[PDB]
Amino acid sequence: MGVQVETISPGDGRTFPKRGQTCVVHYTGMLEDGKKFDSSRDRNKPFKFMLGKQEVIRGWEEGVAQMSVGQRAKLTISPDYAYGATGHPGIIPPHATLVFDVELLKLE
Repeated sequence: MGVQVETISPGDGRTFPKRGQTCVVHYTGMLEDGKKFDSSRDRNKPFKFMLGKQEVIRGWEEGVAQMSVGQRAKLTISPDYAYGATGHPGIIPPHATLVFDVELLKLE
């Protein structure tokens, strides 16, 4: 599968990230069992990435583009849209489905 987006709290419902814009987010990343492997909130610093530059996994590129500014959403990302068969040594195991709690704070 690809990326599923399930809303957590609504944004403005009007402003959606376009290619080339910088997305400012807080996020928590968990394995399918629920184990957290990464979180911007634990560092108390929002994460910024430029949409369309493949600075993040494909599930983020396509999933965050579906979110409106101010929305919080749950992205469930299959391995093909994620770290794939290889994964990430000691962080994300092979063929892992990932769950991301993502809040789109603003666009720059």
